[PDB]
Amino acid sequence: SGFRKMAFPSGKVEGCMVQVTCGTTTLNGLWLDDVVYCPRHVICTSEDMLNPNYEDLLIRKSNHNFLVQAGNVQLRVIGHSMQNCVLKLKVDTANPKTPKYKFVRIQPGQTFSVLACYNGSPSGVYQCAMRPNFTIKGSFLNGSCGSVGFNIDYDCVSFCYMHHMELPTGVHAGTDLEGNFYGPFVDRQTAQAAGTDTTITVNVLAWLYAAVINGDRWFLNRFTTTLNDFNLVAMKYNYEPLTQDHVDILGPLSAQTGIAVLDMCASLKELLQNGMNGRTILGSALLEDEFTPFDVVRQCSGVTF
Amino acid sequence: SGFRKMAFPSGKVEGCMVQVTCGTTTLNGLWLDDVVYCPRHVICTSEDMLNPNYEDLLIRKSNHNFLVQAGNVQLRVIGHSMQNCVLKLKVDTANPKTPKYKFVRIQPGQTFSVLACYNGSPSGVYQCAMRPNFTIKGSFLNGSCGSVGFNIDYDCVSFCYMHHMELPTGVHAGTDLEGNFYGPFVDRQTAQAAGTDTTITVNVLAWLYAAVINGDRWFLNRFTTTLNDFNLVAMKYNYEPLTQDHVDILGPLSAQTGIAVLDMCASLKELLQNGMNGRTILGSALLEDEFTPFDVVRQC
Ligand SMILES: O=C1[C@H](c2ccc(Cl)cc2)CCCN1c1cncc2ccccc12
Ligand SMILES: O=C1[C@H](c2ccc(Cl)cc2)CCCN1c1cncc2ccccc12
Ligand SMILES: [Cl-]
Ligand SMILES: [Cl-]
Repeated sequence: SGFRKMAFPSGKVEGCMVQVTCGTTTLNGLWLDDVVYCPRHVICTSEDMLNPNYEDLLIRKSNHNFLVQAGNVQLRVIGHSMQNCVLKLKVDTANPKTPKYKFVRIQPGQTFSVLACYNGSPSGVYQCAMRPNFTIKGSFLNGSCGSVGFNIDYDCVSFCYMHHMELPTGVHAGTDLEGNFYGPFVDRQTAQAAGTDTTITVNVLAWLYAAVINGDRWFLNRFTTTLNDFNLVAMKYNYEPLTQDHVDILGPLSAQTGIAVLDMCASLKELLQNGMNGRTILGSALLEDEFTPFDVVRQCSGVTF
Repeated sequence: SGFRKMAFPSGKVEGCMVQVTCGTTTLNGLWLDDVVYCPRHVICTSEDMLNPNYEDLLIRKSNHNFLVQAGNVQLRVIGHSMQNCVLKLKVDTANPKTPKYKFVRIQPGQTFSVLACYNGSPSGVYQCAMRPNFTIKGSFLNGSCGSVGFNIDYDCVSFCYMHHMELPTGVHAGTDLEGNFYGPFVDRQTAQAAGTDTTITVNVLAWLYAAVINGDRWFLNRFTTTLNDFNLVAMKYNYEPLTQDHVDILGPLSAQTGIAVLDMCASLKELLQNGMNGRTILGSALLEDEFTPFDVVRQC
């Protein structure tokens, strides 16, 4: 019993974090085999950030302009290249702690663990979700750039996020490990803002199933609805549309609890229109949307890595 | 910016988790140097739990009755002893991944990271607090016994909890790493029930200071309170009494934000009275009590 915001064990990722220094800027790098990946903005001064020509700024840097430190050991940079918004620093030593890994680009609604790092040292791990507006509601301070997001799929670390910036509202923006930004964000000091966000409907439904698995049923009702009627309600309350794929993905949770997906949609519909009436669900007075259906199944079944 | 329930990186602890088997029962063990620590109830059957005599049950066991598996490698048990409610299995191999560590017994209100494990393999990490009723609201299933709670301030892992059981209300009870249970709990199947739980006042105050640091002041007011009037009101909402120690511990946060502890107490009193009025504080519609003053300073 119990239901917590649970992150993946971070050990396999901790053994990859390094400190990258370029001029006066120090941020984090991900050392996988003989390559250290980090945000390309590490080469920029504050003035450069206003209108950077990254190819031009990078051609001016040599290998010895990049100081990479792994623990109390300096790594020798022997090559440098850019892939989208990520800098790849070829180092003379392969990381002996390199885990089985892949670079995966996630979709909005998908959750992941963030290993927040400062000066190449892991400080904490937390679970978050890629918002529908492509930002993450992370917890990051100055020096956190280069911190990564990941999932573990069996024995393989799937790196899905690298931290690049904080937006004016305090939310965060970054790239996948191929350097492609999530969202319409750019690595330049210019006016940028998070778009209006919506609630991840399939995740709220998954969390309601987790509450039922954990013994909370007050929100259940005799009613059912259709996908079309429910999607009308979802649109009204800034909830993401629920697709037939979401319904299929919720099938296992529906079978385990005996509550049809559209039966749970009718509970959600009632919660949106009436509130909780002074009640809580899994210790929350708000509908939680940062647990996917797979996270609920994994936590309520005890999947190990 | 941002404020998340943040756990310590678990790598240093993952390299210590092992699987311990005794007869039909399999749970987790913590392998530190040449000793594997695990709940002594691993030596029991379900029928032994009503009134077990652990000394009598343990004297019947030999080293080869304990199977310890670290990864895909079997460790040889060469000694066994009991310390309070923890079994210490001396193994023939020291854990090469043993981190710099200490055993610390924590007080209610303290927080720690839990590395939930099954069959000696880590499944997830989450942040917990030792409740005033000495239970933890964990996320644990059958097979999670032996999973540990810890803090990692400055490269040293401070192990503070080892999971032993789930109580009838779904909350959890365990011991420190010396085998002393937190709370009036025993590793025996008996009516023990969690006592009525209360809110960790000093932690709610710390979290309100985190919200002020992060730019939220809507809940502040022009009032102050005496410490005693605060406690009289606070107890009426099942909040823990705030002591002078708690006031002293909140000093750094009070200095950083410029809000005196008793002025923050006045705001808490008003929040308890009025609710949030459709507003949130650091993404929460409830007053959060699982961040200590130290956690707020560490994160903000
Ligand atoms: O956002 C930035 C800066 C920046 C500015 C513009 C562009 Cl396009 C990219 C990056 C670089 C320094 C780190 N930083 C931060 C990143 N995360 C959390 C931060 C919390 C407080 C203060 C700064 C933070
Ligand atoms: O509480 C127990 C059992 C037990 C019984 C008596 C005594 Cl004295 C100690 C331990 C042993 C099996 C594991 N178990 C559990 C521990 N954590 C979460 C559990 C979630 C669901 C089901 C069982 C759980
Ligand atoms: Cl900069
Ligand atoms: Cl048992």
